[PDB]
Amino acid sequence: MEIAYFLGCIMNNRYPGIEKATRVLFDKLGIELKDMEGASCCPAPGVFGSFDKTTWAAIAARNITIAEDMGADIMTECNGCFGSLFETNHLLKEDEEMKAKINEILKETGREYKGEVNVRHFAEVLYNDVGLDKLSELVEKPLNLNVAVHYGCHFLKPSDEINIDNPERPTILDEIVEVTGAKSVEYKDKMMCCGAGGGVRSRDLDVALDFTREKLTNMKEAGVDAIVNVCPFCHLQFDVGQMEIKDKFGEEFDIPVLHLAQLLGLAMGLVVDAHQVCVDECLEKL
Amino acid sequence: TLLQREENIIRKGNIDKEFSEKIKAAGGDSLEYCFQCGTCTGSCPSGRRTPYRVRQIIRKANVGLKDEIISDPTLWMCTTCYSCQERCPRKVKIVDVVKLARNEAAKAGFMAPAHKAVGSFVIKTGHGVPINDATMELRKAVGLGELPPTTHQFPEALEEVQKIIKATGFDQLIGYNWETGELE
Amino acid sequence: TLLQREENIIRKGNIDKEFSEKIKAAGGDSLEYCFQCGTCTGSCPSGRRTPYRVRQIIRKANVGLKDEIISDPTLWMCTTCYSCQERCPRKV
Amino acid sequence: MKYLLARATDEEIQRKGECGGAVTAIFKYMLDKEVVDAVLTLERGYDVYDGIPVLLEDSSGIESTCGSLHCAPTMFGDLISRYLSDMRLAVAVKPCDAMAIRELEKRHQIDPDKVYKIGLNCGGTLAPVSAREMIETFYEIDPDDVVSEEIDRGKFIVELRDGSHREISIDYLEEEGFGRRENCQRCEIMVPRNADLACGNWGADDGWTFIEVNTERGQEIIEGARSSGYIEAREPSEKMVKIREKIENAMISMARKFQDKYLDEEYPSLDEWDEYWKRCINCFACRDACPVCFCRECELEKDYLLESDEKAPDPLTFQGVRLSHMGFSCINCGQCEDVCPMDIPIARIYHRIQKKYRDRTGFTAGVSQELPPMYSGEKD
Amino acid sequence: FEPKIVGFCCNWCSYGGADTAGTARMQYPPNVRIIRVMCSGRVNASMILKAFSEGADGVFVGGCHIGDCHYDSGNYKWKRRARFIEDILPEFGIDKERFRWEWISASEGEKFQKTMQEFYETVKYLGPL
Amino acid sequence: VDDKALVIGGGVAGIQAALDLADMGFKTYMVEKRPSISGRMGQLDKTFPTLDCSMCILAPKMVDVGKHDNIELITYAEVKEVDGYIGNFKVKIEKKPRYIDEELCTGCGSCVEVCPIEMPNYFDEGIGMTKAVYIPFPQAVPLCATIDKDYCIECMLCDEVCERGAVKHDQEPEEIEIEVGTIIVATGYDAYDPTEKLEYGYGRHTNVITGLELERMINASGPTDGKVLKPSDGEKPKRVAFIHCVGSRDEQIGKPYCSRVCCMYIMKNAQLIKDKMPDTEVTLYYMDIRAFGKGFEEFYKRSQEKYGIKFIRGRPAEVIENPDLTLTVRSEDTLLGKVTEYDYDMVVLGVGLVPPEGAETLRQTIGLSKSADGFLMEAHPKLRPVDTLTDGVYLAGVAQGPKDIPDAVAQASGAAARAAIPMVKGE
Amino acid sequence: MYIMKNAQLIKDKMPDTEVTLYYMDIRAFGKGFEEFYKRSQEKYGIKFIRGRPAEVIENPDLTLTVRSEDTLLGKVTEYDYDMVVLGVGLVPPEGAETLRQTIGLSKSADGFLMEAHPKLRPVDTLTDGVYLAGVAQGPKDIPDAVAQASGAAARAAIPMVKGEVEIEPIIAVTDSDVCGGCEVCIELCPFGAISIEEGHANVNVALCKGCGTCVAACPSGAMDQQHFKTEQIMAQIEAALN
Amino acid sequence: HEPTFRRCVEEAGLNQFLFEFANIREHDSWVHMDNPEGATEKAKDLVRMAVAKARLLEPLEASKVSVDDKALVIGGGVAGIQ
Ligand SMILES: Cc1cc2nc3c(=O)[nH]c(=O)nc-3n(C[C@H](O)[C@H](O)[C@H](O)COP(=O)(O)OP(=O)(O)OC[C@H]3O[C@@H](n4cnc5c(N)ncnc54)[C@H](O)[C@@H]3O)c2cc1C
Ligand SMILES: Cc1cc2nc3c(=O)[nH]c(=O)nc-3n(C[C@H](O)[C@H](O)[C@H](O)COP(=O)(O)OP(=O)(O)OC[C@H]3O[C@@H](n4cnc5c(N)ncnc54)[C@H](O)[C@@H]3O)c2cc1C
Ligand code: SF4
Ligand code: SF4
Ligand code: SF4
Ligand code: SF4
Ligand code: SF4
Ligand code: SF4
Ligand code: SF4
Ligand code: SF4
Ligand code: SF4
Ligand code: SF4
Ligand code: SF4
Ligand code: SF4
Ligand code: SF4
Ligand code: FES
Repeated sequence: MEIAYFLGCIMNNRYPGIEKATRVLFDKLGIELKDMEGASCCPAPGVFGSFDKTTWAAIAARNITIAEDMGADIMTECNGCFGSLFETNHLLKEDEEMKAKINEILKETGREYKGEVNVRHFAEVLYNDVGLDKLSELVEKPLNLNVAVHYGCHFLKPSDEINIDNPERPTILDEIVEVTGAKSVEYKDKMMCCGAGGGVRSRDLDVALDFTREKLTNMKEAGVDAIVNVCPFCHLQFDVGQMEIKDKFGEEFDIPVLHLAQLLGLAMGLVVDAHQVCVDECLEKL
Repeated sequence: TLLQREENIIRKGNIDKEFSEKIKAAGGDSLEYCFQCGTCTGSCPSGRRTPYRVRQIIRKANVGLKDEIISDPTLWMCTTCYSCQERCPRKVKIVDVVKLARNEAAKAGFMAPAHKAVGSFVIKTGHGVPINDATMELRKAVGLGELPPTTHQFPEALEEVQKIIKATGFDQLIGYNWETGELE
Repeated sequence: TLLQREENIIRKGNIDKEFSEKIKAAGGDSLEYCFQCGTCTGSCPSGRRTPYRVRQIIRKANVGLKDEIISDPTLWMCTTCYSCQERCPRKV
Repeated sequence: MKYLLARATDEEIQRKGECGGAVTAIFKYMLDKEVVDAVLTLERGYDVYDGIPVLLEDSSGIESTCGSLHCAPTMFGDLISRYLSDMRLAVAVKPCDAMAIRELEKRHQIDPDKVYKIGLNCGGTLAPVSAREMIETFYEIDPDDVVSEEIDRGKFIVELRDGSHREISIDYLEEEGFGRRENCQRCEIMVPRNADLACGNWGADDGWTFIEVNTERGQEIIEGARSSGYIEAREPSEKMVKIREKIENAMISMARKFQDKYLDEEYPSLDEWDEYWKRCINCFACRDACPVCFCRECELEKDYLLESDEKAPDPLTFQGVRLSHMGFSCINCGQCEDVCPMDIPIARIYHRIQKKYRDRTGFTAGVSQELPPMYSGEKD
Repeated sequence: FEPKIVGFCCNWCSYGGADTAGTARMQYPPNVRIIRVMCSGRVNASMILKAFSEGADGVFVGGCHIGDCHYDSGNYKWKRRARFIEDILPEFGIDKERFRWEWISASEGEKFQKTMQEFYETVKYLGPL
Repeated sequence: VDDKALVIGGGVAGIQAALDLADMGFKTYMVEKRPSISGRMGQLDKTFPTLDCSMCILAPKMVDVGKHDNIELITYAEVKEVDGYIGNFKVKIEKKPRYIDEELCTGCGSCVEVCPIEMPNYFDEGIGMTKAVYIPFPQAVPLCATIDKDYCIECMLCDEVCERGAVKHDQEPEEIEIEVGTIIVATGYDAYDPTEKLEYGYGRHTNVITGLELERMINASGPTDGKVLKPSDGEKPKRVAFIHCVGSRDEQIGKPYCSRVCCMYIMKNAQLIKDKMPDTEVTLYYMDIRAFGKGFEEFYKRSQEKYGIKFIRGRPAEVIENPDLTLTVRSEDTLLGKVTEYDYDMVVLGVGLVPPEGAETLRQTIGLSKSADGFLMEAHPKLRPVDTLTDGVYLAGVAQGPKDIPDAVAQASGAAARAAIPMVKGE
Repeated sequence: MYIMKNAQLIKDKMPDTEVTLYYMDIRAFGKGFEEFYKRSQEKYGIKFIRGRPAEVIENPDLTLTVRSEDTLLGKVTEYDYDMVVLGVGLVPPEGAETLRQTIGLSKSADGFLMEAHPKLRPVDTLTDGVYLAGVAQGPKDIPDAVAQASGAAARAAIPMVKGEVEIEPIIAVTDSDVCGGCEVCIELCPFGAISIEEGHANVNVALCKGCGTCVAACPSGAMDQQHFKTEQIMAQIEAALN
Repeated sequence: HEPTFRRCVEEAGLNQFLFEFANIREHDSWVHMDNPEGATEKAKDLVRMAVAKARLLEPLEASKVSVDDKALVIGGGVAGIQ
């Protein structure tokens, strides 16, 4: 099938390995990814939603109109971008006054929002449109890895609108991980935030790094080889905040951070040089 | 001296009914029926390590204490993780109220220079996290293009983003200077 | 930074049950049955102009937060006017 | 299987079928395998403008019922409720037929267990005599030469005896007082999702029928018809399933525009309605044709309501009473206006009243499976 | 111009309200004629349309207050029918001000008197139908 | 065992008990000290949690009691002596002089029209006036006039205006002796008098009222024609405060119990005020919100959501009267942890329930034991809630302790069953 | 109340055990309940924390940390406990719906059985001859349930004492020749007096109260009310106007 | 006074439901004291309505339903036991 592909900022501007692994995986699955030419920031919900709702909604709607013109659903492999675009989409679908205001704003750009497309998440597409049996077929390398799955806040919440899985005790990402042969390890406060969302990372790096330090402490207590996430924002937090924690508190955690696409690429046959935490030991442990 | 005759008593001088009505009309009406159980504060990961108390934020929004809220720094300790909203027994849209209060604080002028920097980055390039040279080399090496199919590549997309920004008044909100391209 | 790992959470490390037992044995037995209505704080003329909060002092004495009490300067803002004690519905 | 592309395996059926003959193949399977006892369909008479209902008990010579007849604005619900009530049956239904059958089923006049609904996409029908006059006036041909008819890119198009095709923009015809029936222009429903199957050509290629399966019963029909090889199926491209959605949305938007025209802007004034009501001859053809008016004895014929003299009835005690009785369940099928010997636009007022009721209460006549809120036993 | 007004009043409250108004000697215009039913749930659109077609300039229906019905739900059905009748009536040239439906309790003599006075004034201002 | 019953009290519980006993085929006496039956339920405007009219549903029951063939109603009377035991009770009742003949009087009210003296009406709870000759309320049963001789000046104008000759200024108290098998005490309660709470200023501040007075003012048949007006100037209040647990849960006054209904009727009256005047601001000062009954929690949420009523958790410390007669409530908002001094045009005290006047006299007369809170004690708190340790005597309604109307009615029906069992057995 | 009772019983059995209650409101409304509440603190030293706990976390040693805000101290607390007891509420029993359909009763919003009138008929139902006692009607304690049971006994005995019930003949009647069996009238009877037999509506004489709602709802006029027939009301309308 | 006149007619031997009542005191005479002509015309109209209803009345008999003196209690808890 076909699906519009939204990149965001971090994945295409800081971690191209995620993009490369996703592209390779999705042609291996007979799904065509169509680029959304001219796409911009989702925009990042934390700052723009906090400063002005109209600007955030207008930019997100302009991004959605690209996929609408392409006549395909948007697919996102970022919790932040998925949250922003999903919220904008159904907010504009479920009311007309906000849609009218956003369309009046977009008129100057020559675009019109129609609400004829759906926003979908990488992991949800893999679970539903592909299936666990279809992905088990493409594992050439059973992996030997104790993995700490980080769901992220905006993958499943607010669950009243998303309806993908249970926010408290989800299983979807654990099943997708265990498809590859890696073992998902339960650790304390698994569903806790990484600390990057909501703009906190840009306003108080100490608080965000405290969030990250707490989960890294729990993760290390659980004895996990790597962290697997579905958000470039969470990826960047877990990757750069580890070095920041080392620089500030001298607290050493060396747990490589992997996107779900990269983990699926390790089984099945990564631009790890972009990662601030070396992944070489983890690969050698395989 | 511990004497402070103004910060230790609430009278009608500390209350603005217009502010609460405006918050309620903007999409946060559910705050009207919070019964102050404290589940949100117990669920908050920012309340365990900062003076941020979401329950008291909801209470102050309902009472009309506008100045006590918009000027409050702890308002910016919420990561919008939605745990409180997922656990509220009255189904209050806590995060919506938090974001509306943040919007009012920003218009009142309580914005952080780093958030202004991110906004200026979006105005300049259309990306909140613009690309740097090292990642350009990495993209070139791996097999992707030097610039992604985004506003980094298409100037017309950047012009569309900038007119949206001008239309919504975001530049005046963050005090952007188009003439010099600087945060004035 | 607003980060403070210790002042924003109460654990067993902050509690001295011996201090509570000592207070109750010396004649503060009544604090055991305060139901936190807040009449004492509303009556307090010091609480209107200082961060002194008599109800929270009674709460902390019941809980056993010795360091939170003895080191607090606001403990010395009470004039012993007895208004709170006159109006307390539990007769604390 | 929500969507399929099906076509008959019999060469005769696919040849004679409008859209690959899937519907005829389903009927032939259902009769042959005894799923149902009969099939209620249309069959052209002595020309394409003469479509008569037929009840087939066996599939022998079923291909005579193939093809679409756009000049047959028939209602089947009334026939199924008056005479065919205790039969297991399969019926071809336009969305208005399905709406009438649903309103009759929630009133226990038709048993939903016994009736199978293979609904058809409907973009509108035409009155036969009006259609012939239109073809004479605008296509400049003898109507007897027309062998087939369809509406599409905004175009009524006619196949001819010679073999060519003649095309005219339906916007022009409908602006000249011709084309689809006025109630069909206001029709808000195009796919019969209140039927078991929904067959059309809006997402199909040539020689195939695009089928949407609405119910598990539709799934059983399709499975039984494919397993025995009566129908061959494939799956639409999802590029097709989207072209269909866009077409349907455009059609519904145009229907809403026509509702705003006929029911608000061109709605007759009170004086014009007085002029119309002066004409009524109290024949009760509107009541008889209405599928929702099924009662064994009608209140309008009681001594305290019926007009005794040979003069026009008081519009209140006739029309307002029928409105209070059923106007929340009006399906805008236009039968009452079709049969009126005096050419009164009854359906306009009845549809306007139903629209007011729907806007206030949100009840959709012929779509919702429940009774109107009027008959609610709760204290809402 | 003296308008002709036909009234329907439930036995338990609205008939009792008119009786209470009479006992207190509260004066209202003589134009209304009251028909007694057990419940306002007995009234349907046929009655209102008949009254208007037989020459009534205004039609009044009086029931129990919502929650007070002597049969526990009749006034709910009547309220549904009354809203639908308000939809229907203007389609035939009858101003919906000519159709007045109210909840009157058995002790609200003053409410009945005021309702009758205002309804009479309104119908008189509207003029013959 | 005698097959006759006595029911002391003419409230909803007593009415229910009498009707249940009479429908079971037992001749029942009903003794009511007020001139008419109804109790406190007849004084309420609406009821919680449905906000449905109170008198509209009670009045049919009162008429049924007054028309029943198995019920002898004796209003304006008191039980003076009780002797004997179960099945053999000897009861001396004293009917007070009405100075009106209950048989001749039709309740037309002309005497009230002509009377030149004005006195407070007991039904209006100190905020309404009537004449020396009065009918407590239009739905009174019996619909008879009463003369208060403490105010009558003997002008004899009622004599002149009466056409039935029902006025009897020479009437004397009457002694009635009855024999019954069982007694059901249904004497209800009185509202707490908050005058002793000097800090809240009731009786001194003009614009401080109790919940019962607010119930009378809200009522469309009340002294204000259903208009809530400031006593100071007779204008509507723009800001109203409600104080919970006034006279309850307080050891400074020896009232350590919960009155069980004040939360719900406070919220009900706030909702009614908001209904009548949507622009009025209403604030409730509470410790706990006890919305425990069926639909009560939804009623609480609806008060917050639909009506926008403000809830402040904190027992007010003081009420102060400003020179302009507005009221400053000084109270700690415990959930904000800060003192607040909010100004209001009216303050309503959520007074509790106490045993009625003369409760001790009747309790000694019958010979019953009272509970710690001052109400009557049942035989066993769990399994015999309507019985007493005195055989043949049963309790119903708030006589056994504070409760709402459904609970009182259920207790009245249960007491009727328990009283019927001995009279059915006959030994 | 049962949380406080069990806390007091634990303290009686184990004087040295520490007991804490996490509450939103303390609903000690019944007779002697407020004194019970106070005695929980004065006599047994039970601790009360006002706050709805956010989470309960199991430690490796199986101790339980209750993460909850103390809203009166205004601060988050994480206290460890050897045991956590949940104050579970009351729900209708298993098979409640089956019995409710068997008898034909109606349930209230909270899922329990509905009484005829919330105020004056707490134990009766709109289904004549059926009464509710105890928690079947809604949550309550033992004395309330006992009072309701005795009241239900009285209300049930009244009809059985009488031995007969008289029904006024202003009831509704169906003409089976005109009834189409549409059944739109069935749910309009609040007393459930209408049923469907042999494809026609039948009004139970004993259950009809004579309101006339079903009569006004029937389109064809197959239902008519005795003493208030449609013909009679139409005649009255005509006479009033002509 | 409907029960009074129903009893009167039934003692006369006429079915009590063949009796109709017209309200000309509370509805006509006590509320239109200022308009004697209007009051008389309204009384005539009300009597006409009453006669119109009476012309179509039918005799009805109350029905008696026997009640069995056995009870069923579902549930054997404290409430059911009580
Ligand atoms: C009036 C009309 C309008 C239509 N409009 C649209 C449209 O706008 N868009 C769209 O996608 N499809 C429309 N259709 C359906 C279209 O013809 C499909 O191609 C076809 O229904 C798919 O099934 P088939 O060709 O396999 O059926 P066939 O094998 O041709 O069998 C069709 C069956 O429908 C029966 N039938 C039931 N009602 C009628 C009637 N009123 N006139 C004629 N036959 C009838 C026929 O007698 C026959 O048995 C319309 C059909 C009709 C009758
Ligand atoms: C302000 C307020 C509002 C309320 N609102 C509601 C509400 O909305 N809904 C609700 O359900 N409940 C409400 N209640 C509670 C409700 O009023 C009671 O539950 C109910 O009135 C109790 O009825 P009762 O018959 O037990 O007592 P009462 O109503 O007090 O009746 C007792 C009767 O006994 C008479 N009597 C007293 N002593 C004697 C004696 N010695 N001899 C003879 N007769 C005597 C009294 O005069 C009276 O007639 C409210 C209470 C208050 C105070
Ligand atoms: S959880 Fe909901 S109801 Fe409770 S304090 Fe937080 S916002 Fe209020
Ligand atoms: S969304 Fe904000 S307030 Fe709510 S739990 Fe997360 S950080 Fe706390
Ligand atoms: S007044 Fe008494 S019970 Fe209330 S908070 Fe103060 S000490 Fe506690
Ligand atoms: S004695 Fe006076 S100053 Fe001290 S706490 Fe009590 S009221 Fe406050
Ligand atoms: S009314 Fe609708 S369904 Fe019926 S023929 Fe016309 S367009 Fe088709
Ligand atoms: S009223 Fe006319 S348009 Fe409506 S359902 Fe009946 S026949 Fe069809
Ligand atoms: S007009 Fe009324 S009674 Fe007559 S058939 Fe239609 S719905 Fe039935
Ligand atoms: S079909 Fe036309 S003429 Fe005949 S009764 Fe109906 S409206 Fe009158
Ligand atoms: S005493 Fe006479 S005047 Fe007074 S109310 Fe009774 S009957 Fe009327
Ligand atoms: S005699 Fe007494 S009651 Fe009668 S009018 Fe004179 S003062 Fe009033
Ligand atoms: S019911 Fe409420 S207001 Fe009344 S005493 Fe109890 S807690 Fe206080
Ligand atoms: S009585 Fe009337 S409404 Fe009821 S089922 Fe028969 S026809 Fe239908
Ligand atoms: S008349 Fe009323 S009570 Fe009788 S069957 Fe019909 S709806 Fe039920
Ligand atoms: S009894 Fe008057 S409305 Fe039902």
